[PDB]
Amino acid sequence: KTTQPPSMDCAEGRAANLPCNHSTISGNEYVYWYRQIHSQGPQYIIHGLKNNETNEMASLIITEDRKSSTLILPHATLRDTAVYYCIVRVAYRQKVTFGTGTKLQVIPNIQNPDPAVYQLRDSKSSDKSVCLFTDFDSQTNVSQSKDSDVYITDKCVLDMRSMDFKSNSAVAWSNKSDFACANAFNNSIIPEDTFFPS
Amino acid sequence: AGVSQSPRYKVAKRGQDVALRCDPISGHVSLFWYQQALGQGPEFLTYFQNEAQLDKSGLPSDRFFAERPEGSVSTLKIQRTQQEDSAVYLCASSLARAQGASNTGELFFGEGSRLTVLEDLKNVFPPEVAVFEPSEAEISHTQKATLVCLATGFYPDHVELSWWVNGKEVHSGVCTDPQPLKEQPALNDSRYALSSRLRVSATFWQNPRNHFRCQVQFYGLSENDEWTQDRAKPVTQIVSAEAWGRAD
Amino acid sequence: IQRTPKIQVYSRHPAENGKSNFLNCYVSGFHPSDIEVDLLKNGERIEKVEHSDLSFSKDWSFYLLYYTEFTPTEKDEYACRVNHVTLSQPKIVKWDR
Amino acid sequence: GPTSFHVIQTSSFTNSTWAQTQGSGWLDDLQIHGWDSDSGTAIFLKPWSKGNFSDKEVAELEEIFRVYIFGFAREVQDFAGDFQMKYPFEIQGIAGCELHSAIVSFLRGALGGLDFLSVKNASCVPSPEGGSRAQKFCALIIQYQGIMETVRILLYETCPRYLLGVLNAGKADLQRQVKPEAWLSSGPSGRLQLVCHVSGFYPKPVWVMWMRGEQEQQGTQLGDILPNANWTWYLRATLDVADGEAAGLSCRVKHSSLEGQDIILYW
Ligand SMILES: *[C@@H]1O[C@H](CO[C@@H]2O[C@@H](C)[C@@H](O)[C@@H](O)[C@@H]2O)[C@@H](O[C@@H]2O[C@H](CO)[C@@H](O)[C@H](O)[C@H]2NC(C)=O)[C@H](O[C@@H]2O[C@@H](C)[C@@H](O)[C@@H](O)[C@@H]2O)[C@H]1NC(C)=O
Ligand SMILES: *[C@@H]1O[C@H](CO)[C@@H](O)[C@H](O)[C@H]1NC(C)=O
Ligand SMILES: [Cl-]
Ligand code: NA
Ligand code: NA
Repeated sequence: KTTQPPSMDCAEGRAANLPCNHSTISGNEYVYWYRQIHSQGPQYIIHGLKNNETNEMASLIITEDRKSSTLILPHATLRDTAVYYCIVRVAYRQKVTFGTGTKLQVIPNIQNPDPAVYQLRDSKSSDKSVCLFTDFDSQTNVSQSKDSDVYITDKCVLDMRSMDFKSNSAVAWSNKSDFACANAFNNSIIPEDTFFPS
Repeated sequence: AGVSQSPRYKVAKRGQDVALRCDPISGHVSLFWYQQALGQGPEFLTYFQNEAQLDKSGLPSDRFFAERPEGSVSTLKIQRTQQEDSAVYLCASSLARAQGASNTGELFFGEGSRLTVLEDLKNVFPPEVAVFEPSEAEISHTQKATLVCLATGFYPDHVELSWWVNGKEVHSGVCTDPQPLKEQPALNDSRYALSSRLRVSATFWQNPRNHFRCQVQFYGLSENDEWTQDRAKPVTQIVSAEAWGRAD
Repeated sequence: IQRTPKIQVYSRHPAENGKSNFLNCYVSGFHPSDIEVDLLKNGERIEKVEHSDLSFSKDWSFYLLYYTEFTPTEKDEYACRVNHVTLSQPKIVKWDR
Repeated sequence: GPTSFHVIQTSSFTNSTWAQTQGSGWLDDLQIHGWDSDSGTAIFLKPWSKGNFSDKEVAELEEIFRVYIFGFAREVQDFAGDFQMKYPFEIQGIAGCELHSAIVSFLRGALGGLDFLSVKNASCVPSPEGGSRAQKFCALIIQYQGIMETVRILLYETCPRYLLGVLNAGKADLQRQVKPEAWLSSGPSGRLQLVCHVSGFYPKPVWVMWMRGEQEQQGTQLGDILPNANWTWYLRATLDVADGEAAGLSCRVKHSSLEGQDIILYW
């Protein structure tokens, strides 16, 4: 009987306050939070039936009113992009019911973007190519294609841990000859200063 | 110490029986079965306290049956599988001990069993993998080099992409699409395409002794499954594409 | 700590030969709860002997009521044999009218 | 009639692998609930045993004891080595609420027959007899916030509401007046023991004495008020006198059910 917003955007490095509503949360009803990454099963984060808990990953605050709870992620990392589930469990009950949860989207902080569109060549073929729209800030959003034989993936962020660098990226490809590097991401609002080499 | 679910991926013909296994953590009294559909949360199916099935209210039909004879390993059996049964079956175990200090009383979940039910297995195809070498224009402008991998024409979405550098798997500088693209979004039940990127420094790509490989693990048919097509059986396999460093 | 059973045998109604009655054996001072209580007709254990659920007093010692439907007579003899850990041998308490 | 509702526990630990719990529900001396350990289901001994509570709250209560009994043995068997306990041992428990001078809730524990703990203002008060184990256990159970918070709601919120409803749901069987049956008999020990028997009275308060006309006899030896099946009581009042002394003696019985007309038996 928990209610949580279906989606939530959070800036990388900031605190993520994940709200959860439950009418009762009795003296012995618990509050458990689970995290779920793509193609994986849920993982325990924190729990608490009364006293607000502060473990090594997150912090749980139950209102003294007890009709709502909030999960605090002090500094949101990219690794924190997951579906967060708020579950209530009466002490003696074993069955755990999951709702739809909150889709937390940790927006990467791109410090020095140099948006550009580069053309990549196949290792084992002749003019089998992809177009890569990279290094744009997170405020940019990559749109799908109108053309049936033109495939465009959505934005994806990579972390070069050693160098301490994060970059946003998108790929486009097609078999048709009309397809060019300069007009692959035309259906998208790309920054006016996007670098187009030739 | 984890919960083991097998098979992790399963392609099944409509009308056939399927058996899912769950090996929980030794000593855990509680075992729970869940079903998860795309964009939804886990849904309760059945719960066990040792060998006793105390609550099985969440079972979809007459065809779903679960057992834990020795109070450890559980088996969820789906009979006459239908397309609507396609989901991720999750299994969890919990110690079921009184929660004091340091006792989380948490649910330890397995990796899950992705079940895909098809009318005909004639629609199952393995991926085709290609590696696209970095743009000289990017190397010069940024002093970084992005490799792109294209896994294409696979069905169903039962793939696991990974980048390998000099025999060792790499995670740093990698990003794979969270969901794949339909090669024909208009056509119902079309094959998929998935891309991934690996970003290294210009200097690392410009060393010719460095070997880069994109590895896609496909989960398809098994020896037990029937294949009556002239083309190669779309079995569980690894399809890969490599690339060596180019100096300049 | 340990406590020895206090056995008290008694009929529900006054003894009248050839008329259905009930014989009781109230065991009320023992510890631990483990005990063996048999109601016997001429030294032979009565098969149909019912008893109360285990209960205890404010001093934590246990009590139990043992009872059975029976027809008394002068010829027939009835007693309550109680065997416990605090007893060296089964303590047989006879029923007097 | 009854003024207190309480549930009792008796867990028997024979070996490091075996344990057996015994539980029941009581309105003072009258049992209204039982517990079937095999299925983990309560036994309602009277039609009004559920009180005014719906089958939704009665099933929830049954689950708490089902979980509590199943879990109780494994907790203490694992912590038997921690509290230096040796098999065989026996745990006892009593809890519930009682109408007083206004309802007061209570909970008591006991190991080996000796006191172990008590609850005053929702806190683990150890018992001096229990010793260091009672000190260690109360310092251990405080951490088990799930157990502590469940016993609170059960003691101070669901019990008082239950006590009132069960007293009213079955007043016909708690307030009823059962007339006793009295008869006289001769004891073994020229000298004679004059035995009086009062059987089948309800409620428990009763006046039984041997008399010389209208004069009371101080030498009467009132026995124990023994339980009589079902929900009636048994009592004997003996008198040791001379062979000639027996003449002009009577056993007088006074009880609430008798309504002025007392049982007067001569001999
Ligand atoms: C069960 O009965 C409880 C009390 O018994 C009755 O009280 C009088 C109504 C009396 O005439 C007779 O019928 C019974 O002796 C109820 O609890 C009490 O409810 C009253 C409601 O006015 C409240 O003032 C009391 O504080 C409350 N507690 C006690 C200890 O008396 C139960 O009522 C329910 O629970 C209450 C807490 C409240 O929410 C009320 O509205 C509910 O009906 C009775 N019902 C059950 C199923 O428990
Ligand atoms: C434990 O004690 C009981 C006492 O009746 C006995 O029957 C049982 O066999 C013992 N346990 C084992 C494992 O032998
Ligand atoms: Cl597998
Ligand atoms: Na352009
Ligand atoms: Na395992």
